[PDB]
Amino acid sequence: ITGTSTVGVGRGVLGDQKNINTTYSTYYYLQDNTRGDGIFTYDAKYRTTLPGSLWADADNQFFASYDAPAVDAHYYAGVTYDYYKNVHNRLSYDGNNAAIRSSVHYSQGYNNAFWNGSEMVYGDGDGQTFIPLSGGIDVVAHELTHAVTDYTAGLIYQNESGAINEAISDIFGTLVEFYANKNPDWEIGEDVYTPGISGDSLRSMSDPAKYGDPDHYSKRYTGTQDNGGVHINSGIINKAAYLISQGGTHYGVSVVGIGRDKLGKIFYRALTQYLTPTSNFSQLRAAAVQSATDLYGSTSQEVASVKQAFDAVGVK
Ligand SMILES: [Ca+2]
Ligand SMILES: [Ca+2]
Ligand SMILES: [Ca+2]
Ligand SMILES: [Ca+2]
Ligand SMILES: [Zn+2]
Repeated sequence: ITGTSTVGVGRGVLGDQKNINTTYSTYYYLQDNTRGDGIFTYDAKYRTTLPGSLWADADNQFFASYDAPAVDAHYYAGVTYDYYKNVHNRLSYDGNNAAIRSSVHYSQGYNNAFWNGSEMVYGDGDGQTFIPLSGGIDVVAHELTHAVTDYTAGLIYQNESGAINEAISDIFGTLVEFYANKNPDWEIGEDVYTPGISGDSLRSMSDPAKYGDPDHYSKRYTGTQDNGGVHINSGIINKAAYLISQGGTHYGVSVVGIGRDKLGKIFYRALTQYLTPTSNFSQLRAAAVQSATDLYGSTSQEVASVKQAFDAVGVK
């Protein structure tokens, strides 16, 4: 829409109050003109037709419970755009400020959220397994990172390359959660998963086996479900990335942590300059080692820690 940029106020899924960038033109729309070519939030009104209608509101105040998922989809897309811009100097997901669009209230009782190749889509959850998925900043950033991957390495969504694609989304989803300093941790989806149980999450990067995912290459899933285990075998890479950052001893192999910041620079470089659509775990290890080498020198502690971490999860 063409109109005047302004700032509205609302409440997210978890009840927190936040300011959001809106546009006025008769109605106030969830359209943020301050980031790239814009961030646009749509109402899919419980249908599966996309994108739905750009979200329009009469008084620029978004405190209705129907508003909550839109508030957080719109706000957390902005935080994720800021992370990529300020930390990695990348303007939006294509690197040229593409507009970011999201639809919320997709379908009924839909327990998932996803990047479809053109925009983000968020279910409201069934209220038992999940609450509206845009309330999780790691989920939002995980999904928006698939758009970055799609425009850069182009990892296909199956077998080892799909598992890398998923882990790269958990890694940067976590880094965004730390960047916003929103009670950060190494778990995925803990703010929106099972409202009735405290302390769990969908997946864990620090201990993937707590939820039954593999934490070592010898435990990888070899069957056909989940497109060859893309959500399961991502645990092996997630554990490696947690060790590079935080350090630890895993299956008797000791890793000196180098921190989150360097973790993000190594993996962003590996993703945008050395990964290809069919890269496997062994090629990811080579890419991460070469990236660390480029940035810190072949005899740095950073290169040594990337090697130990892949050794610890059995990836040669
Ligand atoms: Ca209103
Ligand atoms: Ca958290
Ligand atoms: Ca988290
Ligand atoms: Ca829970
Ligand atoms: Zn994913």
